[PDB]
Amino acid sequence: GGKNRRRGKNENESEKRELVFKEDGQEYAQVIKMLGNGRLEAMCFDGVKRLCHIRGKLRKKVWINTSDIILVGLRDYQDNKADVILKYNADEARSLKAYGELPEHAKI
Amino acid sequence: KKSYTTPKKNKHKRKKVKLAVLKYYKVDENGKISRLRRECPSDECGAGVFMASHFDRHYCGKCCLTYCFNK
RNA sequence: ACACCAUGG
RNA sequence: CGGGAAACCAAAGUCUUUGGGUUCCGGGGGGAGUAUGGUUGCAAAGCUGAAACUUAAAGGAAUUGACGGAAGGGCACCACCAGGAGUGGAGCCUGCGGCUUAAUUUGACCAACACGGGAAACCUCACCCGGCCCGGACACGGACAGGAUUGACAGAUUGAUAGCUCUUUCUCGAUUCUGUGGGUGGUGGUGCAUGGCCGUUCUUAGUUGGUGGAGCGAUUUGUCUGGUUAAUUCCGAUAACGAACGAGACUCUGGCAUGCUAACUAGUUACGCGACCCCCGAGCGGUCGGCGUCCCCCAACUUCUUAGAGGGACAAGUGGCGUUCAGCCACCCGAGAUUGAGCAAUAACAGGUCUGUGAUGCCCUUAGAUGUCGGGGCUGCACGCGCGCUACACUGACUGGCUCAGCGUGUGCCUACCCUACGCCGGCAGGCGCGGGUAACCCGUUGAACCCCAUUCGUGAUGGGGAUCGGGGAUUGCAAUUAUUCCCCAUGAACGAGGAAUUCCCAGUAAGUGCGGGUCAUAAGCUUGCGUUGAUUAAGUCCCUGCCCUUUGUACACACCGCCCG
RNA sequence: CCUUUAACGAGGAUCCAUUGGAGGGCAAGUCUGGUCGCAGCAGCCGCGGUAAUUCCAGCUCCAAUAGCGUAUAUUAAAGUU
RNA sequence: AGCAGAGUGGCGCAGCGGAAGCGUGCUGGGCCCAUAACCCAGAGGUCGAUGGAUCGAAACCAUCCUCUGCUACCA
Ligand SMILES: [Mg+2]
Ligand SMILES: [Mg+2]
Ligand SMILES: [Mg+2]
Ligand SMILES: [Mg+2]
Ligand SMILES: [Mg+2]
Ligand SMILES: [Mg+2]
Ligand SMILES: [Mg+2]
Ligand SMILES: [Mg+2]
Ligand SMILES: [Mg+2]
Ligand SMILES: [Mg+2]
Ligand SMILES: [Mg+2]
Ligand SMILES: [Mg+2]
Ligand SMILES: [Mg+2]
Ligand SMILES: [Mg+2]
Ligand SMILES: [Mg+2]
Ligand SMILES: [Mg+2]
Ligand SMILES: [Mg+2]
Ligand SMILES: [Mg+2]
Ligand SMILES: [Mg+2]
Ligand SMILES: [Mg+2]
Ligand SMILES: [Mg+2]
Ligand SMILES: [Mg+2]
Ligand SMILES: [Mg+2]
Ligand SMILES: [Mg+2]
Ligand SMILES: [Mg+2]
Ligand SMILES: [Mg+2]
Ligand SMILES: [Mg+2]
Ligand SMILES: [Mg+2]
Ligand SMILES: [Mg+2]
Ligand SMILES: [Mg+2]
Ligand SMILES: [Mg+2]
Ligand SMILES: [Mg+2]
Ligand SMILES: [Mg+2]
Ligand SMILES: [Mg+2]
Ligand SMILES: [Mg+2]
Ligand SMILES: [Mg+2]
Ligand SMILES: [Mg+2]
Ligand SMILES: [Mg+2]
Ligand SMILES: [Mg+2]
Ligand SMILES: [Mg+2]
Ligand SMILES: [Mg+2]
Ligand SMILES: [Mg+2]
Ligand SMILES: [Mg+2]
Ligand SMILES: [Mg+2]
Ligand SMILES: [Mg+2]
Ligand SMILES: [Mg+2]
Ligand SMILES: [Mg+2]
Ligand SMILES: [Mg+2]
Ligand SMILES: [Mg+2]
Ligand SMILES: [Mg+2]
Ligand SMILES: [Mg+2]
Ligand SMILES: [Mg+2]
Ligand SMILES: [Mg+2]
Ligand SMILES: [Mg+2]
Ligand SMILES: [Mg+2]
Ligand SMILES: [Mg+2]
Ligand SMILES: [Mg+2]
Ligand SMILES: [Mg+2]
Ligand SMILES: [Mg+2]
Ligand SMILES: [Mg+2]
Ligand SMILES: [Mg+2]
Ligand SMILES: [Mg+2]
Repeated sequence: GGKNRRRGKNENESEKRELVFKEDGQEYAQVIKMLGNGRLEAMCFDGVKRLCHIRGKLRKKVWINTSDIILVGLRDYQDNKADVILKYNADEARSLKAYGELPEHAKI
Repeated sequence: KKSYTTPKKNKHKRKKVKLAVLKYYKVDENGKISRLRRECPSDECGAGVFMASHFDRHYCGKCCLTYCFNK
């Protein structure tokens, strides 16, 4: 959306992108619905819904709309909470679907 | 400008086959020399360099683009 | 002797 | 007077030099005038009235900006008015998005999109797919003169005649090679780490300090009520005086000199001429004349050409309007009474550029390279957008005839190529042969196009238009397929003046028209300059979009693209 | 126990001083590695998003010192009863 | 089963014989720094089916079918 905002790091888009997979204590998820205060309802691609929080690094720099693939890092002590670490675009989401990463219950 | 991936064959160079230094002459007697391979009749060559004993071929390493005898 | 004119990564 | 944070106040004064008498009442912002108890009232409601919890500020006066669907005065065809040509609609060219792909390299979103001189066949070249190379200084250590190390013929192998690798074994000679450190290169990353340059705010009139004055201070005056100007240009007024920058002045350019300087690398005239030609005139045809980029002059000159020095315009003269000041309008004289550009301030922007640089910090890679050769791409096509070229015909198309320019460039050092006359050959593009020019000398008196004068067409998507496509011929080049460019016969699409919107422009200007430079072995629908024909409409305003100055309001200051309530 | 006393009892490597901090308030480093809005720090203002003076450590330095830090009650600062 | 009304652009509809549009939805442009509002253009039709009259119809007539409202409600 256009604005007088020529300031700030101007343009962070490219036709190249490289995949990032899961790690220790780190799962995928699908955004169930949007809440306020930067919070979010999600759903891990296997079990719990695990309400999530958009971390300080992603705030207003990479937007997250409802019903998209995301990579969240689970908390050890708590269970129902997690922090949104990365977002997966449509092509990369379908790529993960091809590599068999996500149990194909949610589609793009 | 991206990194290289694992190859299939990569190998750099031959290893300069280590033949013995010099055994191109034999004596019938001390001061009666014999020569196994012929010296090359070339003008640029100083008539002191030898030829390969390459039966079906005769190859002078100095003239590296010509003067090969086929028998 | 006065039509409409809301909002902001 | 004195007080106060100040706005302001003869009281809000007589206050750290603190005490005339007395009642009510406040203690950071919310929760909240809420819950609960009491009391009053017919009701609505009044009076009294907490706490848990929460938070680093809420708030007051004044200052400087920015903003206002606030007011006053001005201003700009990147604003309008009156108009012109249009663009948006059509075909094609070119750039950007999207899609597709091994890759379709990438920057930039008024102030991106014919912009990066970015018209890419190779190269360029950063992308994709393969293949050689080291051009890895230097230090140390290791091996090494029956010897480190180099290069290569033949068959296989490979796009390849890369000894690349493999079989085989000649040749070179301390230059290498191995290992550890360390360098080196990079059109690799970051323009939000930078220099420099450029663009833009911002084409307008704006900016700043020294001493003095006002305020506790941020700040303010100087820098202005008013008139004037294109202008913070001047006149004046004056708690300011004297100054600096920008404007102006300045430089190039266009208009004028029958005055000066002086010219076969420029000309004129004259006749010396001489010659051709025609009577075209008196005449005979001769003499006199008429045409000449036909030939000469150690003829005379500088009008036309060239280029130097000076001159010339100053609102100077005259009439109105002006506090008779600064200045404005009109007119005579005149080549002209208002040519066009270059240069340009303080402060700033996370504007663009690491892909102009042997400018550059840090990070990355560095021999299986992100430092070279062959092949493909940057041009791929359901679609969206930008700058443009050609048209929609009779104020025209076609075919002949006639007659006029100006700004330029031209033989290259590495780098190998320049501009062409004239003869011949070919329908044409083009070929062969011989000359001139390093240039006011040759192409060249630059026979340019539109325009001018006559033919054929006749309102019919037609002889308008020239897309798309078939077949053939040339040139440049190492190589033309995905047609480089050019020529010839043929095929003959949309398009009958363009919706909502929107761009540029005041006089030799808009528009029509062709010609040079840039890139260029080949090549402009681009851009940068030049001439040629040459209008309609204005002499205004602040309505729309913005800009400048003053007064005013503000809960804004990341500055209205702000803040903020349920 | 102290005091008085014999005999042993020190070379600094042990007969080895700690507790807090080094942006400001507030005395003391823009030293070097690691992390990269995470971990954490921070009474308050505030530090951390790949060149951290504040985080984790090493070195150096500052304060009081056989003591120093923290939670709470309370007094002065408070002319904020 | 019956009465009445209707059958037209994806959807609501207008259209008293000289014959296809309106309002909404859909897609693309415009306007704006940008989004909504607003402006423009485009796409999409067996006028329910079958015959007949008429010089000619989507319209008039006849038969059938399909929706909606209301009673009938019916071995
Ligand atoms: Mg608005
Ligand atoms: Mg809203
Ligand atoms: Mg809101
Ligand atoms: Mg905002
Ligand atoms: Mg009183
Ligand atoms: Mg008193
Ligand atoms: Mg209170
Ligand atoms: Mg009360
Ligand atoms: Mg009560
Ligand atoms: Mg805070
Ligand atoms: Mg205020
Ligand atoms: Mg103010
Ligand atoms: Mg006004
Ligand atoms: Mg004007
Ligand atoms: Mg107009
Ligand atoms: Mg046109
Ligand atoms: Mg072309
Ligand atoms: Mg492309
Ligand atoms: Mg501008
Ligand atoms: Mg080309
Ligand atoms: Mg190429
Ligand atoms: Mg370097
Ligand atoms: Mg470089
Ligand atoms: Mg910049
Ligand atoms: Mg810069
Ligand atoms: Mg002063
Ligand atoms: Mg003072
Ligand atoms: Mg001032
Ligand atoms: Mg004026
Ligand atoms: Mg004066
Ligand atoms: Mg002065
Ligand atoms: Mg006068
Ligand atoms: Mg005159
Ligand atoms: Mg001028
Ligand atoms: Mg300036
Ligand atoms: Mg640069
Ligand atoms: Mg750099
Ligand atoms: Mg470039
Ligand atoms: Mg090279
Ligand atoms: Mg290549
Ligand atoms: Mg291109
Ligand atoms: Mg342009
Ligand atoms: Mg034309
Ligand atoms: Mg041109
Ligand atoms: Mg040329
Ligand atoms: Mg050219
Ligand atoms: Mg260009
Ligand atoms: Mg405009
Ligand atoms: Mg002004
Ligand atoms: Mg004000
Ligand atoms: Mg504020
Ligand atoms: Mg607003
Ligand atoms: Mg809200
Ligand atoms: Mg005791
Ligand atoms: Mg310590
Ligand atoms: Mg500490
Ligand atoms: Mg430390
Ligand atoms: Mg401190
Ligand atoms: Mg200190
Ligand atoms: Mg670090
Ligand atoms: Mg550090
Ligand atoms: Mg106390």
